[PDB]
Amino acid sequence: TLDDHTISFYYNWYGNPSVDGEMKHWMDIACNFYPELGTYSSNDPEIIRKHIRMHIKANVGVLSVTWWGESDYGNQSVSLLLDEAAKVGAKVCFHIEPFNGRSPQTVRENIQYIVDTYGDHPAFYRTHGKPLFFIYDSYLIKPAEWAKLFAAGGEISVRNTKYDGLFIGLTLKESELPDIETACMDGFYTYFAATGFTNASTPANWKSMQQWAKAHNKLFIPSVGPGYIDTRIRPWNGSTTRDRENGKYYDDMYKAAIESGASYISITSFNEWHEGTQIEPAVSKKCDAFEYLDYKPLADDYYLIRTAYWVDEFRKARSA
Repeated sequence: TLDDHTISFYYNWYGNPSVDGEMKHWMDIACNFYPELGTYSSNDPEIIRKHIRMHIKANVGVLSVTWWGESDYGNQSVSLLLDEAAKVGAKVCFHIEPFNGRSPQTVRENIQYIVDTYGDHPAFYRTHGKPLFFIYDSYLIKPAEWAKLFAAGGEISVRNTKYDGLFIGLTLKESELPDIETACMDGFYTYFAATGFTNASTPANWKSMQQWAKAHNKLFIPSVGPGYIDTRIRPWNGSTTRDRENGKYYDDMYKAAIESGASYISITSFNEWHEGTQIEPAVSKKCDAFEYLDYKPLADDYYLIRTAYWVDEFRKARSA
């Protein structure tokens, strides 16, 4: 019971002295919550076995792994990830991030690497026969220049080739949806876990957005989160803070996603700890210079268990 239309955003940039030879991303760490798995490595099969089992518990069938271009080719954590996922039926797609000199041409090279290296893997994600890529801060590149990658006529088109797929742009506001169409992107997402951080990430606008997507034959994939806090790494950013409200925040935002009519839902995040959007189990932790936020009075794995509640509601409503 892993839903193949529910996708988590997954980060694999964690490391530690034990596995990797030094702390990575974690640095008394760089987040407001402390993980059950501790300051873990993304290159630890026993972490990755667990992360996959946690996706089992959440009923989530697709992981979207942060991807930084060339520097990430032949990355250890991705192999381990795919292999673990393949054991249980979970799937991996890629979240193409604003890496150095990202261009429609270097986005193409990255697509080719991913299909050639992972394309054949049993856990590599296809939906209606096509791989699926999430493009963060895609708006950094002009729509007209994307069309050279994503239009049928484009000069470096991937359409009609073995690198064709479903390509999903980040939208900031509703009024900019036509940029999606110019770009010849197969759809759009919203990413941000914080309600009203952007106009596209305000849940009231979602019904209108899904309507637009269907009239334009596009996929809307709203992003749902359980809360948001990044004040340990951004003391100034208190304005983007959203309280978990004992689950209520997660429930209002996921229901909004399902009522929208979207056929795909994305979750920000499984494990963006820096931003406090993770559904990954967190424990209570005190320590000298800072008391962490936790899920209390809720269980450590509440957010995984409540995601299964919502996946089900999502699957039921899709089935009608």
